[PDB]
Amino acid sequence: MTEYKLVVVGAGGVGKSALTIQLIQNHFVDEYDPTIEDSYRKQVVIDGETCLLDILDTAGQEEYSAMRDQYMRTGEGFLCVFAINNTKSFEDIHHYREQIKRVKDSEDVPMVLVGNKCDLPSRTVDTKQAQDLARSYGIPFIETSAKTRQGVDDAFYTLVREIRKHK
Amino acid sequence: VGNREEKILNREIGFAIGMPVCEFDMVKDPEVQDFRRNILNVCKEAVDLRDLNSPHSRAMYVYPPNVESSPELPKHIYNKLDKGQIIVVIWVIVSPNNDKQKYTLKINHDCVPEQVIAEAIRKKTRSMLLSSEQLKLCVLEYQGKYILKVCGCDEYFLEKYPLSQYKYIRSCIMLGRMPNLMLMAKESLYSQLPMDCFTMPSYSRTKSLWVINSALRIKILCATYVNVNDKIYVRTGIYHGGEPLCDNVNTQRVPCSNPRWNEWLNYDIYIPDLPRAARLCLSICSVKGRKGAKEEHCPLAWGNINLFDYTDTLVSGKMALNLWPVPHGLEDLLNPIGVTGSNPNKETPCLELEFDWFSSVVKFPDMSVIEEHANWSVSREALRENDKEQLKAISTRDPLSEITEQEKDFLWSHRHYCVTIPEILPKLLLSVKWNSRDEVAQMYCLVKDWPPIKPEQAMELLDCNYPDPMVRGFAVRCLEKYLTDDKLSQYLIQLVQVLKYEQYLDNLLVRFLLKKALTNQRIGHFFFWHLKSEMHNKTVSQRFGLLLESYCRACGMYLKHLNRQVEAMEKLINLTDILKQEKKDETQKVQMKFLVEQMRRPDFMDALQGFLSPLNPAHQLGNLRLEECRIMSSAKRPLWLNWENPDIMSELLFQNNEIIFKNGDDLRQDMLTLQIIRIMENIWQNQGLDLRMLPYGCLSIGDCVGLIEVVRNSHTIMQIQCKGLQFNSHTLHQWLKDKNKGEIYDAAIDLFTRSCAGYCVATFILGIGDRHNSNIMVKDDGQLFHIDFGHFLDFVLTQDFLIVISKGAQECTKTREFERFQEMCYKAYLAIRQHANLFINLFSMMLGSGMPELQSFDDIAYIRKTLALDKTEQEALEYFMKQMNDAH
Ligand SMILES: COCCOc1ccccc1-c1nnc(Nc2ccc(CC(N)=O)cc2F)c2ccsc12
Ligand SMILES: Nc1nc2c(ncn2[C@@H]2O[C@H](COP(=O)(O)OP(=O)(O)NP(=O)(O)O)[C@@H](O)[C@H]2O)c(=O)[nH]1
Ligand SMILES: [Mg+2]
Ligand SMILES: [Mg+2]
Repeated sequence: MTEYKLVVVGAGGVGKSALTIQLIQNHFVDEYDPTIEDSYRKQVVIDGETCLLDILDTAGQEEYSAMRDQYMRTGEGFLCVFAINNTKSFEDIHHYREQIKRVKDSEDVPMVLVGNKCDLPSRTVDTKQAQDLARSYGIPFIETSAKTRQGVDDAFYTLVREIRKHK
Repeated sequence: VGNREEKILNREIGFAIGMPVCEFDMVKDPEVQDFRRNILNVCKEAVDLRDLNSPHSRAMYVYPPNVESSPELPKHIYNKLDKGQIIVVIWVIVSPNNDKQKYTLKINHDCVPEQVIAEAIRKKTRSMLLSSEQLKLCVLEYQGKYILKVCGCDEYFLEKYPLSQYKYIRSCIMLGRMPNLMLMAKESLYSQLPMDCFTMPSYSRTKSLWVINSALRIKILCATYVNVNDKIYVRTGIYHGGEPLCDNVNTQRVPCSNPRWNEWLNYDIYIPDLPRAARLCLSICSVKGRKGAKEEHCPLAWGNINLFDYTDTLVSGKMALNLWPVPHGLEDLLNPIGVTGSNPNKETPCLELEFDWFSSVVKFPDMSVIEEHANWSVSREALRENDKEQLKAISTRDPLSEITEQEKDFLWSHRHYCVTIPEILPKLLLSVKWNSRDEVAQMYCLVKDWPPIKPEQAMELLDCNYPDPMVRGFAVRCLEKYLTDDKLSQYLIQLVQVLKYEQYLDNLLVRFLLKKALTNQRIGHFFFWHLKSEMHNKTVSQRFGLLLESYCRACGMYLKHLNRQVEAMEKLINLTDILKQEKKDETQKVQMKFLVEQMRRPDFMDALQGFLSPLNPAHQLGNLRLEECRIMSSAKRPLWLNWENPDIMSELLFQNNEIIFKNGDDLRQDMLTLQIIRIMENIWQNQGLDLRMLPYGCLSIGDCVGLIEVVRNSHTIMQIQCKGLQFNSHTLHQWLKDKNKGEIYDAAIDLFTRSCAGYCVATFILGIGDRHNSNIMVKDDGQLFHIDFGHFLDFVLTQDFLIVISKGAQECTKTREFERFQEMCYKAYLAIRQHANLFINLFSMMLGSGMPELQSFDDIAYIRKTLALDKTEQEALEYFMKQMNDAH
């Protein structure tokens, strides 16, 4: 009856909500509905370990920056998501990871890096630049698309077994 | 009669009130049996109101909206929101094992609960997708199916109030917390509502007074049951409330060996001049002083008698009554404010009287004869802005301001014009010679069509100063038209006490309260406990018992829930009693071994689990975490009790409910003080001053037994200095900084100086005493408050507090921070002085109780000095600044 507490973090509009909604109800949204803090849960089979996933969709807008401290104290792992169109996504993703290691003084915290909207034929972020920072943080990396179910399982499932590495 | 359900109901309500209802059938008093029968239409009235718009009206009765008085938010409270909006977390249960998912929304504070749901429905539908099936099916069938519920307790938002008007949301705005609400189906709540089954019980199935040419005379034949410890005499006196209608007369002194008087006592009052509420107050006094010592007069026993019965009949012929023991001291040999009636205990001094017998049954004249005599007096008796302004000056006086005989004659002369200023009615009523039928007849006519006034002013007409039924009937009708349920719960303890001032069981005030108690279960909850807590007092046990019976007979299934609370309290009363009986001297360790050994018993552990908290019926109490239960370090062994919160989302409010159970101290005064502190905070908040108080819950459930709310994360300032190893004057600012560092520090100093100002003013106005370092507590964020309000009405500022107020500076008195502090005290002191009439009324309504610090109006006169009511408002401020800047 293992339960894994996952937290999806990132900037606004990067698709952190469409990623989770794509996982649970086999669905895709085209409406930019801004999120503050929602929660989702669904049972998943991973490597024979039938487990429950408690996902915490956060706010990409900087207006609710004070709420980040609490969900970072409770989350076991974090799903950092950047937009492959916005260069600002890769800039403030440094502050997100560095703040995670600040509320948890441990320099090693489960945290797989994700980059959504890979289905888009127009991309402004190089794949090697994400793999460069992924190796710098000692973390994996998954390129995903929220409308085509492109590895949205692999993006979350990697973090599930990443948390098992610490455990 | 022998209906099986009635035999069961009669047994259940007998357990809830402490006495079997068959004792009420034994009472041969025709007034008592008439009350049980005639009060039932009030029960029928409220049951019909519950079943009017069923099931929504039944849900409103069981879970009424805990709402504030006004939807308007003050300026300082509105600015606590993000551009007028509030962030609210909406929860919903999904798994059969009570797993939860959440939505957080940013909504206007004005939105009704149905519009908050409309945002959640809009947010959920935008995540899924459908065309002409989303708007058609999802939006239609998900609307009108759900309601909002507070996470952690049984509070529901069942009415279309603005969301911020609910007290839970209002507190989250003032504390910075985030509201956590739960969505549940309406039919899920309606299925849990009980079924109404109220049926009527089995017991439901010649000469005018003004034509008596005689003076009042009363015989005193003899007395029985007197134990000697020189001479005795009986002191009598005709009273209209607390005021005597003539001079008191005594009897000739008779040796206490064998007492016989058989003498007629004449009174300086004409029989046609007897007012309706005229009463005979008598007692038995002893004289113990001879041969070198000044003689001393002490009352042995007392007893009052209504001169008219509940059928408006003047009492005549022989009569006997048993007398009541002396009260907790007295300021005279008579006790007019005492209760009227004979003593049920027959091994008490019995006094045999005889009232004059006129050949016919004497009745009080009806209003048709009274109104005709009033127009006769005013016809035989057959505008100026100068004295018109004086009438407004008399209206603003406090209820205990001495109105001179010149001003009384001045008010009575302008009695037809002072209907323009209807709030002057209490002042005008006290300027009436109630020993004159000519005056009372004209006063009946004016109050007959008197303009209604505010509830705060009409309650003054319900204390011991206004015993006339026409005056009280007007005051009740004012409450029936203007008193909301919110204010009714606020002044419920005052309105319950003034029931003792009524001279008849079946009156108009008791019908208004009983109807509201059977219409609002939050009201009926505390209505039950205020009545039940005084069932030990044999002077009111018959009135309150018959009232509890009529309540429990029609309160619905909540009787079953109350019996759980009663049985749980009786188990705690029995445990702490034998804990004192057999283990009072033994140490706390062996006391605990006895405690836990008695709490593991099944009969016990079953009764102390699964019932509603008497402090707050919305708080459910589940399993008793007896590992966290302990005996505290106080005089009379208080019981620190810990329950688990059985709510599905208890973790969002609190998982453990901690309540202190005290058995030994009288908690009636602590209730009153905490109630007044709550009112003072409401006055300060509604006019700008953000002075946060802490009126923690406190409820008396019987003779010196009651519950006390535990306040979390609070430390006695001694426990602050004691951790830090003896007393120093800078430790308070250090611990407040060690718990509030960086940016958070300035807000803690802000909250500290505001709560300290509110309690400096509160403790000075109320004059609470014995304030020491163990009476003052501080929370983690800096909220200061006081505890243990044992004595009041019998000037606080300490260098340690001022250092924290001036943020650690040395010259704290000459600081811009301190100048802002005392400016809050000045505005708060005057704010209470402007509502001085309200607080004087609350104290005077509590005189009927047996509280030690409230026996006469001279005890209440203390707040006239602290509020400086006889001086001017500026002269009062000058008085307060000098009194609160002496040194300090
Ligand atoms: C009783 O039936 C549910 C009725 O819910 C509602 C009724 C009216 C308005 C809103 C909702 C409502 N719906 N979904 C919510 N989160 C939620 C999201 C996804 C799932 C599917 C899953 N496995 O992750 C399950 C969920 F629960 C939330 C969270 C706060 S309100 C609400
Ligand atoms: N074409 C396409 N659009 C996508 C994809 N993933 C997300 N989007 C779009 O990107 C927009 C933003 O989606 P959203 O999940 O709300 O982003 P967010 O990071 O959660 N924003 P916030 O943090 O403020 O809640 C939406 O219009 C959504 O349809 C994808 O794989 N393909
Ligand atoms: Mg989102
Ligand atoms: Mg509450």
